[PDB]
Amino acid sequence: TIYHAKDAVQATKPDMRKPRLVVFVVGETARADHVSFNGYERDTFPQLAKIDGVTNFSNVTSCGTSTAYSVPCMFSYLGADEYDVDTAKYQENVLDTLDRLGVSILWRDNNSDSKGVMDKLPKAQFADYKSATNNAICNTNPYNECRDVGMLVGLDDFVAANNGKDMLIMLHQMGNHGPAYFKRYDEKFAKFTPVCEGNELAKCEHQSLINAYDNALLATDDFIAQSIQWLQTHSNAYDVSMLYVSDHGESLGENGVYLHGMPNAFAPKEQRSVPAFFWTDKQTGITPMATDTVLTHDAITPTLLKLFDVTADKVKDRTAFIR
Ligand SMILES: [Au+]
Repeated sequence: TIYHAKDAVQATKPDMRKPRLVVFVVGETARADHVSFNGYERDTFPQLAKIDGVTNFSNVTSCGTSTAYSVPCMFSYLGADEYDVDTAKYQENVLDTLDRLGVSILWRDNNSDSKGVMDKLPKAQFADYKSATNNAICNTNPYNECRDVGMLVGLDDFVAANNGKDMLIMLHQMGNHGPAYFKRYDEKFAKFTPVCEGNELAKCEHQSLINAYDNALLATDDFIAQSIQWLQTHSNAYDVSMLYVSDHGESLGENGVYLHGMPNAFAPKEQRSVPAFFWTDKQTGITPMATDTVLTHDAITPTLLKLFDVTADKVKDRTAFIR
């Protein structure tokens, strides 16, 4: 294990002040420019629009163009310039630090796995919500595809079992995964029709392909808002905040390019400009950076430390999503 944060101290503790409860949604395939807040032609986020104290960040570049590449980078101390995917698995990452500091770290996954981020942590601190042995909300579509809202079912137990600790809950959603965008949302979220239902994106009508993708954003909107909504039911006991960042974006036909994963060298901006949202309770004292701050995945690790009153030298100079 290669540490970078052995100096990390937590300056105030949950026995001498309100314990902190944060949800970090790790998003999937979402594009900054199909967010309404960023100027999109469609209301892709009606519910987030209704919630007080949410910051939309109009300028976020992802560490890379794939799940296996950006998710480790998202939790790394090295930053996108010194980051190396291939040894990432055995660096100390920010969840290692907070867990060492006694913050209770949970990872629920309706996507794949943590792409190595949870590896040094006890198996039990990770749960597979793609399967119905965990996800109560799989039966809501003709595909039986388990849903991200399911990852909220039961979080109250756990908060029960961790009563009086600091908690960082990572929800790794299926989000906007392709090719089969149409499969990602329940019929309630089918605002835009007709829709691509083919596996050969390209042979589809661009508009129909745009349409499935935006329906899949509406569901993500419903998940994120339900995520804040669950936090709110704990605001008088815990300092609650919610961080959402996508791992990468998506090419939807631009220059005959689709899906993602193109090497950062020659990658279209579509695969790298990602949305980021931050919500907090007014009682917490947290303050967001300006909406328009030019930010990258490198802001996540310092945000996570600041959320828990934890300083660490390798990122004391790093711009976070919050002051
Ligand atoms: Au991804």
